[PDB]
Amino acid sequence: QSLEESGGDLVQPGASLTLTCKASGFSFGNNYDMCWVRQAPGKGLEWIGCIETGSSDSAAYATWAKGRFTISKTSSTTVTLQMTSLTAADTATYFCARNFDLWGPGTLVIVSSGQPKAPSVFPLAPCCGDTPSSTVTLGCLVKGYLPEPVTVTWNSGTLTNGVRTFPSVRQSSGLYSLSSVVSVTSSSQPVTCNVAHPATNTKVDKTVAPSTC
Amino acid sequence: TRKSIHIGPG
Amino acid sequence: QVLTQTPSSVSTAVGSAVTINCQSSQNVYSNNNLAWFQQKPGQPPRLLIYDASKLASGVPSRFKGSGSGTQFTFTISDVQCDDAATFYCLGGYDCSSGDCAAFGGGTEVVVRGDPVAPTVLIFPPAADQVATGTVTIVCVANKYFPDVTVTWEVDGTTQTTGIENSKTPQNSADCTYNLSSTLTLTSTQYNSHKEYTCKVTQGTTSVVQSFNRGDC
Ligand SMILES: [Ca+2]
Ligand SMILES: [Ca+2]
Ligand SMILES: [Ca+2]
Repeated sequence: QSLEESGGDLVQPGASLTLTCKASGFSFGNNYDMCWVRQAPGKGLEWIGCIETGSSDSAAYATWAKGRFTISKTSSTTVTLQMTSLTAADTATYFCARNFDLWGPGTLVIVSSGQPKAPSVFPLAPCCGDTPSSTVTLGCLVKGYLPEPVTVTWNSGTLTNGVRTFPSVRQSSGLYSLSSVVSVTSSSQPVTCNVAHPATNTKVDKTVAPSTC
Repeated sequence: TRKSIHIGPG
Repeated sequence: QVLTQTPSSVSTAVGSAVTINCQSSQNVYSNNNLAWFQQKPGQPPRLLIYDASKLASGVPSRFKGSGSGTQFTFTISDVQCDDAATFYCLGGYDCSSGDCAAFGGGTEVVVRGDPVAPTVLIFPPAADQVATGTVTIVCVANKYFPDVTVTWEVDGTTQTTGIENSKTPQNSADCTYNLSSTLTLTSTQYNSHKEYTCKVTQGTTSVVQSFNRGDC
């Protein structure tokens, strides 16, 4: 039994947007309190509202949300959150939950008039002259993107251990940057980082080789 | 009628 | 309904016990509709305690809640590196006299484990970078505790601008951090200097990594 939210997107101020919470391994024909909770980047959890899927079928909202957002049960396995008149104050990750016990991984909403920009990807490798042996740490710098997020994998997700992907930072240009590095038994794998940026529909691969000489 | 929010097992 | 959570942050040792408080502007529903959550970065909240003091199924018994009415506390016994997270209280209220629910503002819990000195890596800009007009040099400090400070030097001169730092969450096994520090310059600036140095300092001991521009 699990939940998944979808519909997160970049939208302009004033827009409307509908998110969906999909149930798996159970159905809304039984009695639950299905609720939406949001979290602005770096901030705390905030309750939005709930719908009961049993008798009474009561919808209730936080005072701030009441009249601007709706929550409704749209099938035996889907609940929606409809949002209107969005502003920057509504930028957040949106979670749905069953009795505040089962939670989805969340879906990201960004409200901004900024135009998307795809990342540049550059390889990271020790200087030509760095001595042996045994291990080597390689990486990719992902630079100048907007808005968040990007996702980074290595060898299409088959390289998993020894990977550190740092949290992004919003640079002085206004654009985001992060790095991902991976430790690999030296002079072996040519490794490839796969960088995806959903807002621009782009995915870039960059193969990094240890520095020989 | 709804009294509150429900938290945890039902 | 306002649920005031204190403290906003606390640092505590592995093996200690640690306590968080939540105070409500009005009684919660039935005097006990109150729950506690743990949240790690990038993850959804996880229910730990509900009905003020009942343990959610599968949650370790070193987690304990108590209280009633408007005053509640939450205590972790035998704190572990795995506990390092942000914790939240949530109140459920009488829907007929106000809003049905309110979250407290959260408590960030930092856990102090055994000290570990960092190893350090410096990465010169890929050749493709200089063409763009700006150049970003990357320094990484691996697997360390407690916190470090980073100093950038260009031909001996300490840099005071163009620097950004990003730190990972604490390792669930040993409490360690990792850090990336980046120095950003124009290509013109980069091309007019030789030695690029990243110095990572923990207490009075530093690890220093450098390269020369024309050597890479
Ligand atoms: Ca709230
Ligand atoms: Ca309402
Ligand atoms: Ca405080």
